Amino acid sequence: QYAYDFNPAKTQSLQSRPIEHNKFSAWTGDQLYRTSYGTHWTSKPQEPKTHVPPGYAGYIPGLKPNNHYGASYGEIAKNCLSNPKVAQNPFKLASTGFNYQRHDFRDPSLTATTHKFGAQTLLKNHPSIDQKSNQWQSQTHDSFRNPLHKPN
Amino acid sequence: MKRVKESYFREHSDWSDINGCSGAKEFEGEDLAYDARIKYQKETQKQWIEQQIREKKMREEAERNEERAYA
Amino acid sequence: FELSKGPHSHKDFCSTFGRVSTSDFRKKNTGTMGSNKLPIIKPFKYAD
Amino acid sequence: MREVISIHVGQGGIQVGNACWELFCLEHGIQPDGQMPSDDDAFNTFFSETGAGKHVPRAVFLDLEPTVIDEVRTGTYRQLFHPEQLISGKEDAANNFARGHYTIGKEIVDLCLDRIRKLADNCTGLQGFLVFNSVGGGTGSGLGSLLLERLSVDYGKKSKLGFTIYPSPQVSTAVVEPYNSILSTHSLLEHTDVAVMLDNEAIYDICRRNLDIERPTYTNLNRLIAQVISSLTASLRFDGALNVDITEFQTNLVPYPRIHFMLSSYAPIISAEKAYHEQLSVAEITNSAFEPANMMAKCDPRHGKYMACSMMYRGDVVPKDVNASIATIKTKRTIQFVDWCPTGFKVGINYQPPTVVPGGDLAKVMRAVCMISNSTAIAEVFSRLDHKFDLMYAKRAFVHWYVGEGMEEGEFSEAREDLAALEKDYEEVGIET
Amino acid sequence: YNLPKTVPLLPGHCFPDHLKESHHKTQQFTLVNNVHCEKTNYIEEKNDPY
Amino acid sequence: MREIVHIQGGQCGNQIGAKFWEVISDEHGIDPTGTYHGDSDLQLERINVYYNEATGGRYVPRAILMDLEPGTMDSVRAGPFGQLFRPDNFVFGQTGAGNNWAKGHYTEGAELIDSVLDVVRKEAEGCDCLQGFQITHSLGGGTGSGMGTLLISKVREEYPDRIMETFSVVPSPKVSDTVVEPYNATLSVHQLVENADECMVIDNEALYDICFRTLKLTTPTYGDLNHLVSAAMSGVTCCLRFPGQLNSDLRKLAVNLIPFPRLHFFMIGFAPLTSRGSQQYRALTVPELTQQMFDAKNMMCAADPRHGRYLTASALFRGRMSTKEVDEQMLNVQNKNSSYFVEWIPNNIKSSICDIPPKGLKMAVTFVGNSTAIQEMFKRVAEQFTAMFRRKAFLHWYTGEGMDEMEFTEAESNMNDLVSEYQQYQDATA
Amino acid sequence: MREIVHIQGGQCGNQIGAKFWEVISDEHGIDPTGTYHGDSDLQLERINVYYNEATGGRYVPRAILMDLEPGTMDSVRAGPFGQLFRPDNFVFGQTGAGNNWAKGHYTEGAELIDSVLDVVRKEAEGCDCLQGFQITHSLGGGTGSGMGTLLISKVREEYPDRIMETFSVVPSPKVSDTVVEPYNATLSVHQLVENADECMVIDNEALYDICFRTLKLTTPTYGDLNHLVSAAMSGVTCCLRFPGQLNSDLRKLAVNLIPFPRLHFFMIGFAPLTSRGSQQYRALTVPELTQQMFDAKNMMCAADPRHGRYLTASALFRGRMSTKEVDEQMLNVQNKNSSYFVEWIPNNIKSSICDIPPKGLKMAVTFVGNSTAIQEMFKRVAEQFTAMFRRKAFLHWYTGEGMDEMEFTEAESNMNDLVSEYQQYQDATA
Ligand SMILES: Nc1nc2c(ncn2[C@@H]2O[C@H](COP(=O)(O)OP(=O)(O)OP(=O)(O)O)[C@@H](O)[C@H]2O)c(=O)[nH]1
Ligand SMILES: Nc1nc2c(ncn2[C@@H]2O[C@H](COP(=O)(O)OP(=O)(O)O)[C@@H](O)[C@H]2O)c(=O)[nH]1
Ligand SMILES: Nc1nc2c(ncn2[C@@H]2O[C@H](COP(=O)(O)OP(=O)(O)O)[C@@H](O)[C@H]2O)c(=O)[nH]1
Ligand SMILES: [Mg+2]
Repeated sequence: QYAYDFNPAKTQSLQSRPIEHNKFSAWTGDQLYRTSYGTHWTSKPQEPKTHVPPGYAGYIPGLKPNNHYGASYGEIAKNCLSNPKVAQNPFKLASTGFNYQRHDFRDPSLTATTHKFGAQTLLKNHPSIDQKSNQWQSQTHDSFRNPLHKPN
Repeated sequence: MKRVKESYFREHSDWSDINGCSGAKEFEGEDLAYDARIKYQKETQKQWIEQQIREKKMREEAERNEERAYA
Repeated sequence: FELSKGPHSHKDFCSTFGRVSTSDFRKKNTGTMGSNKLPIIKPFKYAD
Repeated sequence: MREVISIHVGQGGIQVGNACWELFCLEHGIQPDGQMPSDDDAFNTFFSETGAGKHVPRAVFLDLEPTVIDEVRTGTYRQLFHPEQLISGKEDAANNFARGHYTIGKEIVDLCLDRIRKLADNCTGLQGFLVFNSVGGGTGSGLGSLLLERLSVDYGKKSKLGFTIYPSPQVSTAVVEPYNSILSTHSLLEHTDVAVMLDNEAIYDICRRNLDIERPTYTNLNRLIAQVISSLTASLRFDGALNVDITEFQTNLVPYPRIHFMLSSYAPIISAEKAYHEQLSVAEITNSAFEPANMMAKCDPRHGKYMACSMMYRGDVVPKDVNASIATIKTKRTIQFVDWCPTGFKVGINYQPPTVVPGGDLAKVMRAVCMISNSTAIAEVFSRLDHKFDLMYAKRAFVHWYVGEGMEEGEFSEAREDLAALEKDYEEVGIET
Repeated sequence: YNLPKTVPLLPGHCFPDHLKESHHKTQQFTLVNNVHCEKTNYIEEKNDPY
Repeated sequence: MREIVHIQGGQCGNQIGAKFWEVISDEHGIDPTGTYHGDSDLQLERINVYYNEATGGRYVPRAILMDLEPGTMDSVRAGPFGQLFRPDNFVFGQTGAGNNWAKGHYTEGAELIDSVLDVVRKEAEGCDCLQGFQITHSLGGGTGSGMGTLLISKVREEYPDRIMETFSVVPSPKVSDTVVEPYNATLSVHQLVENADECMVIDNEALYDICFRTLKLTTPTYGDLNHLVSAAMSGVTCCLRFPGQLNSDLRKLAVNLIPFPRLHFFMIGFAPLTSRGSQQYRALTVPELTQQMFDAKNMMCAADPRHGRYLTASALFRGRMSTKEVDEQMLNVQNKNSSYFVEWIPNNIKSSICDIPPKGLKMAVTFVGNSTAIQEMFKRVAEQFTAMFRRKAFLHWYTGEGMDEMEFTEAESNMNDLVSEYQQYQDATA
Repeated sequence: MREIVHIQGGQCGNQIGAKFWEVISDEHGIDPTGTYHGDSDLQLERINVYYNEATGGRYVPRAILMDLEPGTMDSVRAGPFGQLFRPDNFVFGQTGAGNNWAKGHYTEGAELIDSVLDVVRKEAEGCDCLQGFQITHSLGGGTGSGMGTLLISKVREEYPDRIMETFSVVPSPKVSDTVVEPYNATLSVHQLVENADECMVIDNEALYDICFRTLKLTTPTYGDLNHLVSAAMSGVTCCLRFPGQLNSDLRKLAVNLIPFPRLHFFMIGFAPLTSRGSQQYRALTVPELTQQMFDAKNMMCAADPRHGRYLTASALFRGRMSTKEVDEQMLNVQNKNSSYFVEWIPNNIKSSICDIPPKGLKMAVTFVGNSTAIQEMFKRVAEQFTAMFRRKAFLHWYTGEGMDEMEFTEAESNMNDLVSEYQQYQDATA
């Protein structure tokens, strides 16, 4: 009838089977998942924190750079956590470093020492229009969030 | 602490239930419910194993999923 | 207290990563598989 | 009216108190946020009403390494505990008992005692303190010693219990832990009312043999110790036909003031794959409790005499079956009691069935037994730790790490002597008249 | 019935033949500087825009 | 459980292992890419005996290949089923052997064997509960008969409790394959006799005779010879891997087979074997199998067993048969030929049964025998050695790297003595 | 809390840091522009340990680059991740040391070191709670091996309670890159033994051997070598930055690894490392991790470990695993090799677990082993130093900046005494 064949079930080579593609993170659905808690109630990575109790210690981002004025520690933490930024890429650089030459490092005046000046103004990380009085900012009447609302 | 239950399974009796019992004729310690009681409880007890078996089996399958992904 | 062990045991000096002449060889029957000779007789107790 | 205060120090103490407090909340029906869902004063032993809704535990957490405490306050139980009773330092003692007893613990002991005062003044019928500590760790041992010595004079006759976790005979984590273990033992000998042995190897063997889990983790152990504590303490917050308290331990299990180290056992511990495929009768569970391989401490009771046994049954057990089992235990020859103890059994019975935690391993059974034995076989672990300590102390290894932190060089000598005196007392008591 | 679709190997069924067009032996195993090393055949892919 | 690791050396060992491994892979239903594709559940219960585990659920053999020249392993890697073995399991030199026992045992093997020792010892500590080692080599070559024997000795001083088996291809002079074969043969046997727990001898002349007369096929090849000996290899250990009425592992075989420690040489055979033109006339039954096993020509050794008396023998059956037929046929053959069995032991035959037959067959059987007739090979090789050593021919090659004639004298004396006590038991009476 | 600052000097140290900061930025999800891009909350919780925060939401490493010549700094600035470092942190001379220990430790380094000491003092005072300092440098070069060590001494005798860790690239003699290596290596070790809390020795030859034998990649380079060193560097402090079953910081490792004050020279190792031809075949389990960790060829030093007895060992695991397997495997490897573990300190291995593995893997192992086998490197260095110093070769060059040979004699006597007393404990018995 016929001779002897080697491969059963006609398994095609992983060599020529399709092409590689972007599921590098196939296993890292839970790679940044603690187990001190975790695996006690949940099995999926914890959502980012929004509130912290007093004396939380490690590095709430907002506080140190721009000195936050007189307000409760938890209040400041909640504000500077719920604020935007602290994430998302406008430049779209990767954390690995393979994408370093996608974006050229530019700092958006013409310095000229021929006759006068040449000091150049400061960088665009300082306030405008927001100049407003402290008694004004601190002293408003009721048009705030309700301190004790929490709908049930 | 307190002694609320005379025995684990049954509470105290209502005053109407204890009508005589001045003479040692009714003790209530004779059950008349023991065999049916154990027969009933064993069934719910097998049920606890039954549910626990699916819980453990699902946990094991979830564990195996991770190795499948990492491969 | 003793825990006498027979065939395999678990203690070794040179198990995993130990290892760092033409004149010398095995003479006649030093090998374990040779030496067709038996030990000496003991009356023995049994009954205990 | 009756309360007990929990003290947790060290990474082991924190990671076991976590499982203990999860189990307590689940048993009393308290949601993780601290309030009864959205749809009885027995909780009062462990918790206290704030008046408006939620309940705050009567416990304190201590550490010098902020990672664990930060992890707690980031977890889901963040709203449960009071924000300022989870005391965390800045620098870890780094397995050094001298650092935790003379250098850095003294700046945190004052805050801890202040919190203990602010917590104890609230209670009115204070039963006692429980303490959890890893004995083989620097900060754990040092801070445990400091708190026990401070409390012994601050409160006096109040009962204190210690659930110490001694190093295993052959497998362990650190290499310097015998020094800390011996020093802490010297400290606790004259300062704790009750000590319970909880070495890891015995629990490892129990889990491997019975749970049929080939790759267990610290969480399973913590769940087992939590279950043991709950079984011990259920007699103050549940009704029972025959009740026992904390004060009903030093009155039944302590033949002499120096002898207060006991070792525990639990039954039944069966995986749900074969859990109820046997009848789980009171006789067989109480026999498995006394079986030597079941003991929660890596010791063989067959090598010594029995001093006293306290057994707590919970569930659907009945006193007549308890006595019937006791008769068989006394009849059995493999186990023998000391000469001067005609009867050595104290029995407590409770009606609350054990509760099961989701994601757990054990099966929720109608009947369970937890056994605490004081026996003369305990000397073996002390003997082997003694050998391990003297082996290194012969050549003065690692001695500089303790001399340079303010500890006098001869402090080792009297700890060694006190261990020797402990074997003195134990082997002297163990002989017949 | 279910007859075997192919030959099952037995002491008298393999029937090897050595009549090929050309017999050449490929040098796969390489020892350099007292270190064993191999050619990476059966592992090469071709190209992609990644 | 009670798994065995495989190690092979030389061209002979490499080819034999290459054939044996594809035989085992076919038996266990493993594809050339290492992924199981079998149908029955029993094929996966005891798979850890010969195969390890990898990520992705694939299997790799626990085999080690050693050589002084990478030519043989280079040829075998490109063959079918060549992707199962691992590159770290290959160890190779760069100088060759030159068919010199001293070269392969004192100067290059001595400095090369460290790596292969590391590999095999790593595998041994990796496996859960080791059962023993099996070797495949030929004594007529340099690298094999030197380095394999040295490795045997070394692993013996390290694992004295484990079992050791060798498949030894002794040279018969009619197939004169190497002029300097007597030196290598006598030294190799001398070294082997005090270390190897079991040895089974294979003769190329016997294989040639089997292929010519039994299979009756025109053009046999070394592939066919290797496949025969590989079937013989798998037959002895089938019982350890598959269930049966009576379990029997190599330790039990040794215990029931060798009476005295200095007699651990066996001669083997396999059944059934039929030609294409004689499979339609032969019936397949236990009497046929038991008739074919004891046939003198069917034996896989040049020795003629009817010239001597069987000391002990053993049979390993495969398939579903009846202990009725097994035992009654064995008693029948032991009773009708009483002259060919030594008198001071009755029931000198061990029998074992495994219920899984080889693929494509109903019943099979493997015969292994310790009989006093193998002394013919030893006597003949001894007379060859002494005749060609009387004139000190070829001796300078061995002497040039430190060896001395006193070791030659001791080895030949040991072999002669072994012949003496091995023969004196033939005439022993009760 | 308990954060550390980075100081690096010489071209070797600069190249090490160039990849160390790269891998740390990858681990914490920081772009080349310094903006946070982390994917979970973990990459941001403890980021203050290595990174300072700046207005505008950007991050700056707390690193100090310190050197006598600007070529390597100006080259490393232009590479990827080269914009992170603050321009003020660069301190550089204009001449260089010319591989003179004298030039790099007395005449120009001491003059330049005022500014770098000022900036290090500023950085240390700015951060709230110090943990210690870590340095990377090579001992075969003048400017590094002198001026880095002078800074080591100055920093130590200001902050004796803070821990000091050093990664020293000691020069193997088989592949020598500078002919005056023994002189400045001896002069550097003499100063290092008196002030460094932990010294971790790294051998270029050992890295070369690892790159050939394990990865089996054809053309490795200094980039891959630096990346290996950086991975080993991060494996030590990973558990300081991530939560785990058992936290273990630098002070804990120091307490648990050095029995005596002068024995603080460590050999490290990283696992798993496998060739891409074998990445699909090895199965990641704790037994494989520990087997590769304790392998002799996997050590980052030319000192062969099995020439002596391990004084102490430490293992740091990264990933989520059962403490069962870690502890039982460690006990097994300790029991199976009782010959190579000193017996008067039982249970001489410490272990730690961290929950966050390196990106792209589930399990990783970092090993630090204090063993007596490292005395070979000191013996060889001393032999070369005394052979070269007996004829006063190259000696006028060091004596031409005020140095005298009595310092050479003092340093060589110090190393000789260290070797003698370090071997003293090898043969000690109970
Ligand atoms: N059963 C159990 N044992 C633990 C646990 N945590 C720590 N241990 C034991 O504690 C010993 C080390 O001490 P740790 O508790 O980890 O640390 P510490 O007590 O806080 O002391 P430091 O390390 O100096 O901070 C280990 O050998 C463990 O056996 C735990 O959660 N469960
Ligand atoms: N049965 C069998 N015998 C072989 C094979 N290859 C070689 N031989 C025999 O081995 C002898 C030569 O052995 P040799 O190659 O020198 O062994 P080596 O030195 O270890 O490589 C010859 O007599 C051959 O008959 C084989 O594949 N099968
Ligand atoms: N690992 C590693 N070693 C290096 C590198 N560059 C140089 N080396 C080693 O450093 C030694 C020479 O050091 P040298 O340049 O004199 O150091 P310097 O005096 O501080 O500039 C050589 O032996 C090299 O092996 C590198 O990029 N990586
Ligand atoms: Mg700790």
